[PDB]
Formats: sequence, C-alpha cells, structure tokens
Amino acid sequence: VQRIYLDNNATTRIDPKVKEIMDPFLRDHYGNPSSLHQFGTETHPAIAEALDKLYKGINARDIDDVIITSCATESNNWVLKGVYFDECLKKGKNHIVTTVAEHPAVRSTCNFLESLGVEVTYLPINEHGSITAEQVREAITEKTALVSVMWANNETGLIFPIEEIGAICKEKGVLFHTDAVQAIGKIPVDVLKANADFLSFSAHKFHGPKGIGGLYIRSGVGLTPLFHGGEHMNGRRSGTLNVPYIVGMGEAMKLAVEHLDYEKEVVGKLRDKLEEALLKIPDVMVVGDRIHRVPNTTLVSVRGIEGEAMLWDLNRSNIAASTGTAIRLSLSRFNTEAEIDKTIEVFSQAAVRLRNIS
Amino acid sequence: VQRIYLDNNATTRIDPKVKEIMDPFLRDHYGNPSSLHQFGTETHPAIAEALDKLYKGINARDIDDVIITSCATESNNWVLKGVYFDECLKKGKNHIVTTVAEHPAVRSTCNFLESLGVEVTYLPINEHGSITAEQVREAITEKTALVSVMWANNETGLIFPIEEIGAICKEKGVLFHTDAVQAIGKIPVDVLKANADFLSFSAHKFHGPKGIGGLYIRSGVGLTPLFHGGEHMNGRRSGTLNVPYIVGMGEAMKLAVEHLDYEKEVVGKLRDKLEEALLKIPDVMVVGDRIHRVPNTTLVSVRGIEGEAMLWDLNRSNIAASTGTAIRLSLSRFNTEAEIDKTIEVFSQAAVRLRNIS
Ligand SMILES: Cc1ncc(COP(=O)(O)O)c(CN[C@@H](CS)C(=O)O)c1O
Ligand SMILES: Cc1ncc(COP(=O)(O)O)c(CN[C@@H](CS)C(=O)O)c1O
Ligand SMILES: [Cl-]
Ligand SMILES: [Cl-]
Repeated sequence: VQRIYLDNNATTRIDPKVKEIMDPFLRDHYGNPSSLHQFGTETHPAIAEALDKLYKGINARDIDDVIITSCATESNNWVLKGVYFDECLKKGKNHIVTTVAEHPAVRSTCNFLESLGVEVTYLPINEHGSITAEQVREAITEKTALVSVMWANNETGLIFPIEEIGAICKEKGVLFHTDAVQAIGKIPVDVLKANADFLSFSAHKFHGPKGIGGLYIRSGVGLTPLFHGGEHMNGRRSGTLNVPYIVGMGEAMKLAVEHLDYEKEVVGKLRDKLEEALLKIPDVMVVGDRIHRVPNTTLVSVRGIEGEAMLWDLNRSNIAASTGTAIRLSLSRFNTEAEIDKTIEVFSQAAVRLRNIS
Repeated sequence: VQRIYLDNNATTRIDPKVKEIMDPFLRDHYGNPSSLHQFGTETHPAIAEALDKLYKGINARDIDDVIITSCATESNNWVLKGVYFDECLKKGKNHIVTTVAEHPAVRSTCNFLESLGVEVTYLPINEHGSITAEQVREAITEKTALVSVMWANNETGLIFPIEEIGAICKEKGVLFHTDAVQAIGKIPVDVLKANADFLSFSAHKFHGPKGIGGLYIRSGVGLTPLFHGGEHMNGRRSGTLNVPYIVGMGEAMKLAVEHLDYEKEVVGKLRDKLEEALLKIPDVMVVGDRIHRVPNTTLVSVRGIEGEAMLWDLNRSNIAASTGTAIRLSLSRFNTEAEIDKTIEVFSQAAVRLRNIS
C-alpha cells in the first residue's frame, strides 16, 4: 500500500535523524541530569547542545530563557495563568487582549480567567481573514496586562502581523505573547524582530516527538511557575527533564530552520501545484487570503459536499487531511510531487462522485 | 568498564521491553490520536491497551480516570492548584494538611498557596521517621479542603500509613491525595484500599521514560484543569497525547506489578545483604525505621565522613548513589548480587580511606 500524509498542521512524522539522536537516551544514558554522579553529568553536553539549537532557532540570546515544557498547551496555560497572578491580581491590570483565531489552549484558558473576573477582549477577524494590528492598539486599555496573538493560524495557515503588534506592544508598555506553534519550520521566527516577551512552540509540528515544547521568556520578565517545585529549568518549571525528547526537539528545530528555503520554494511550489490544480473544479473556493500564508497549507471548500464527507472518502483512498465546513491540506518536506499529482486525481474523482446525488 | 547503578529512587533505566514497545510510535505510527483518518485511528488500540495496563496496575475501576500527564510534578501541582480553586476559594475550606517529608513539588506548591492566603499545616515527622495518622485526625479542621501524604518517602524509603489516613479521611469527608511516585513497582498499590481521591505517579521510577506520569482521579470528584483547552483526556488535561510514552509507561506499569514478588524477595534480599554487610563497619548507622520501608532503599550514615564526600569517591569507582548528610542507596531489579558484593568492598575501602585524615 502507499498512504499519502497531508495533515501536518495536526502533527508531523519524527524526522529519522531525530529518532536516531534520541535513541541513546532511551538505551544506556538514562541518568537523571540532576544526579551529581557520572550517570547524571554524562547527559549535560547533549542537553546543552540541544538548548543551543533551540536558542539559535528562534534568535533568542544568552540572557533569555527557552524553557522546556511538555507541549504548547502547557506553555500557553503557563503564560496566561502566570500573568494572571503577576499582573491581573497583584497589579490591577485586569484585562487581556487576544484573537478569536487562537488555539483552544489560549481561548479556554482565558474563558477560565474571565470566570475569575478578568475582562478578556477577543479580537474578531476581518474579511481578509487576519487581524489588523490597529485592532490591538484600539483595544489596549490601561488595565491591559497581556496581549496574545498566534504567529500563524492552524486552520487557515494565515500569518498575523507580529512585529507590528510587537511595536504597538513595546510602545504601550504591554506584555506580548505569541503562540508560534504553526510558524516553526514554516517561516523564519525571530523574538527580537517580534519584540516578544513570551513565545510558545511544540516539537511535533516540526518533526520531533509529541510530548515536548518550549516557552521563550525574555530576560527580566517574570512569570510565576505553573509547575512549582523549582528545581529544574532555573526553578521556572519543575520536573525531571525529558532527556530524550529534549535532545530530539533540539535536532528537530535545527533541521526545521535549515529547511526554511526548501519549505519556501519546494513545499510551497507543491502546495501551489495542488491548490491551483484543485481550483479547476466547480465551486472550489480557497478560504482566506492566499498571500500571507505559511508555504504548506491550503484550506479549500467545495460546492455542496460537506468537508467531513470528502475527508472520510479521501481516507478510504489512504489520503490523510483535516477539516477547517472546509478541507485543510497541510504538507511537509516529506511529501512529493508524485503524491500531490496522485492527490489531485483522487480529490477530483471523489468530488464528482460525492456530488452525483441529485 | 563496568559501572554499578544504585540510584533508582532518582530515576531508572527504561526496561528493554519498554523501549521496544514505544519504538513503532517513534517510526511509522506518528499520527495524532485526535485525527479522524487512518493515521489517528490506527493509534487507538495501542493507547487503550496502555491505559488498561495503568488501571489494572493501581486497581482503579472503569468509572475512575487515570489521566496522563507529563510527570508527577505536573500531577502534584494539578491536585493542589485545583483544590485551591474548587474548595479553598469557591467553598471557604482554606486549609490543607500535608507532611514535611513531601517532595518539593507538593511543598513548593503549598508555599505558593499560603502566599495567596491558604493556611497549610505541615505535619512534622516523629522519631520513628514516619507520620502517625492520628496527626492528620488532630489537624483536620473544618476549613480543611485536602490532605496530601506521600505513599513512600524518596529519601528514607519509609512507607506512610495510607489507608489509615484513607479511613480518617473518608470519615471526616475530606479530599485525600497520595503522591505514590516511590511506591509503584516497589510495594502493591490500591486506590480502593487507600480510599484515595487523588494519586500521582511518574514512569521513570518504574523503568519507563522521564517525561510522563499519571493522576488517578476518583469518579464524581472534580478538579479544575491545570491544562485548559479541554480536548484530550476527557477535557481534564489538554495537549496532544504523548503516544510513544503512553504506550511505554503502560508496559512499564505492567512489568512493574508483575515483578512485585521479585522486588519483595530478591531485591529486598540484595538490599538486606548490602545493608547488614555495611552495618559491620564503625559508626555506620542506618537512618530511620528499618521495617516499614520499600524493599529497595537503604539510607546509611558514616562516622565523620560527609555523605557528599563518600558519594564523590564512589563515583570515581563507577558506583552511582545520592544523598538523603547521609547516603541513599536505591536498588532495582537490574542489580545483581555480584554488584552489591562489589559495592560492599568499594564502600568499605572508600570509608576507611576517607577517614585516615587524623
Ligand atoms: C497554534 C497551536 N497552538 C497549540 C497547539 C496545541 O499544541 P499541543 O502540542 O497539542 O499542546 C496547536 C496544535 N493544533 C493542532 C492539533 S489540535 C491542529 O490540528 O490544528 C496549534 O496549532
Ligand atoms: C515522591 C516523589 N514525587 C515526585 C517526584 C518528582 O517526579 P517528576 O517525575 O520529576 O515530576 C519524585 C522524584 N524525586 C527524585 C528526583 S528529584 C529523588 O531523587 O528523590 C518523587 O520521589
Ligand atoms: Cl500558576
Ligand atoms: Cl489551575
């Protein structure tokens, strides 16, 4: 059989060099990096190389932290529940601004925060699909503790004007968090450009394992731990390190940035190939702006066919993709022109076969 | 070279069958268990078998939850920060009772809670080393929201009278949490016997990977999420599942309980062998009760030699162990009588060589 994987915004295959690099930490280098003896200290260089990889990947400096967490869901909960205690309670700033596009980790967390009496402005998205920047200017009051906007959208692939929000954020002395989960490996990421205080990411969107991620915290910026016990990660996040995943996610980030050109000019080309080949059907609208998207995503709709129906069918022919109803097709560097040609065929055939019904 | 590993209360080697069982989830079964297509659904049986393994390991029933988390540090933070919102705030019960023996995850979390104005009673430990039970009877007031006592101590190996506390807890209508991290694989565990509402554990203490653990939540018992986004784990803990680690930790628990006899009557025998062979030196006190300990741990002290000094030396001869100052030696089923004989030698030689100094 030959299955075709087009659901990379949901998760990604672990790159072989990633699996390879973590292996020794699953086999004989199983010591606790906190231990003082050989088993512990032996793990130190490999963890250090991994972290360097992380910092170079997001252009973070020595004075900043990139804290290892168990996923972006953790990072997101941590940023919001931390500003809550640090700013909303202790400092009166009882308002957070965010978008309606944000991943449920941020939105649900907020929903809980307003449960406790925080006022949260959920920015609505325009006809362009995206968020303006001026929208956050206009919403930042002076109770405003944090603004959270995701770098790229998981559903549409749309890039948001981070930097702009970065600047409108610096100028107004407000805390700025970007959930950058769908941007690693997909476009260049730079916390310095973005004047981010906080950035989230998750490894399994750039070919490392599920079960690990990162929060960039800028120097001097405080954030009350979500995992108290303050032993690991400079006391910022307690719990025995996930050695294998740390090493692996490091390699993952490195390869992710080293493929940024390829993502740009190959996967993007394959995406365009698929997309415009798909636009030659009936009422095959693409959903949203088509210029400010990550290279790998396309979100198409179809005449009278539910997205859910088209996907179930595509599965039968061993093609994997998600909703977004419309149909989200998200590539990676592992896809091939052969596959998308195949996809074009299987897509169109499914399309007109599902519509036959009067 | 031949290193001897005696630091199992710090972390454990991943059992080979564990590494083996997770492998396919690092290679071609990398789908998101939430996806609706083949890549996702394919992972379902293996996750289900893993969870069954977890439930059978702690004698939890169908109506209870065993929620996957990223470690015991997460579980501990989750129980305490959840009762805070559910009971302390929303319901007036502003008091938590716990021990001074507890792992810093629980103690630090509490320290933060009293920072917000919770009254936390830290129970002191007796000359016996342990906690009475009557001590928690006497401390449970009516603002009392939760009592948290660890099943077994990481430092001394001492078992606490869970069940007794279970009963004193049922009777007084108080929420009962046991951190059981050092009890899995070491003695039988039973939430039913223990009348636990909450139980924490971490895989890397019973030969699975660092970076995963569990919280048992009893049916009908609520606990406000620590990871909001409510998609995975019945909305109780959001974040993409850590597929490989889940499968592995399942196998880990299974093998852990299947070795409970061996832990009892082999590793315990090896521990006794080491311990009484070590008691034949000078002022080689063992620290604490010696009857109510898990089979694998011994915590010995020495005349005038600092523990830290003895450990540094032991490392040079490739023997790994921790402090607890005194000296904690924690075995696993992977140790061998050959090793402990060797240890006896290397220990005594180090002892009298470090003391030579006038
Ligand atoms: C922007 C963003 N932020 C957070 C997450 C979740 O990360 P975790 O590693 O699961 O915690 C995701 C992943 N959303 C996937 C799976 S639910 C999708 O199908 O769109 C994301 O895209
Ligand atoms: C009772 C108990 N509770 C929690 C933990 C920490 O679990 P994590 O998986 O790191 O979150 C531990 C592990 N304490 C180790 C390493 S710090 C020791 O050397 O004693 C524990 O023993
Ligand atoms: Cl918190
Ligand atoms: Cl919480």
